[PDB]
Amino acid sequence: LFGAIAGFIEGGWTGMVDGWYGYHHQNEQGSGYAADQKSTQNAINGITNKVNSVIEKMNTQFTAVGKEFNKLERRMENLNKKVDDGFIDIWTYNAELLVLLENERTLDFHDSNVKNLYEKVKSQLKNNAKEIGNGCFEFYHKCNDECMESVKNGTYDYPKYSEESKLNR
Amino acid sequence: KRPKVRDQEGRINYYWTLLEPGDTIIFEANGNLIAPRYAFALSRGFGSGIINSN
Repeated sequence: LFGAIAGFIEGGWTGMVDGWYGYHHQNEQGSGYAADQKSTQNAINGITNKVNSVIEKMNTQFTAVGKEFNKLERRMENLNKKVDDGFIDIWTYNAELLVLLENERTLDFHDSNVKNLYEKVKSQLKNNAKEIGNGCFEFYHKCNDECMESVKNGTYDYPKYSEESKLNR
Repeated sequence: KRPKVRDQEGRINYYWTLLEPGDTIIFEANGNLIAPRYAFALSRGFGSGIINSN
C-alpha cells in the first residue's frame, strides 16, 4: 500500500537475521548487514499488542454442551440447534474475517515502516548522497564505519561532509 | 397386555422428585409400589456435564 515492500525494494534479504528491517553497507572496509533495532522493536511491540489485544476480547468458553429431547419435544430440539449452529456461524465469521482484515493491515504496517526508514535516511543525507532507486544511496563523499554507524544511529553530521560532497556533486 | 420386552409383559413406570431442604415426602399405597431404598443428597457445582465417547 505504501510502495516499499515489493515496490521500489524488490526482494528481501536472507543474510539479515537480526531484525525485520535494516541496512546493507559497503565501504572500503568491507560489506555487511545490520538490523535496525529501534524500528524492529517498535514493530514487535505493535504486533504483540495487536495479537494479544485481539485474543483477550474472546473469553474462553467455560460451560458444557449437550441436551436431550424426547419425540414430543422436537420444537425444542430444533430451537436448541438453531441457537448452537447459529452461534457457531457467527463466531466462524468473526474469526475468519478478522484474520483476513488483520492480516492485510499487518503487511501494510510493515510496508510503512520500511518506507519511513527510507525517508529518514533521505532527511539525513540530503544532497550528500544520490538516490539510485533500487532502495539505496551512493554517497558523494568517502564514508567509513564511523559515519555509516552514524547514519544507522540517526546522528549523521551533514555539515561535516557538506563541502566535500558539494565538490564531487 | 403389552408387547414383551426383555421377556416381560408387565411394566414399571419410574418417577422421581427433588425434595427441598426442610421438607417432608409422604408415600401412600395399597398396592403397586416400588418403594425407594436409597436416596441421593445432591451437592451442586458448575463445570460438569454428560458426554458420549469411546
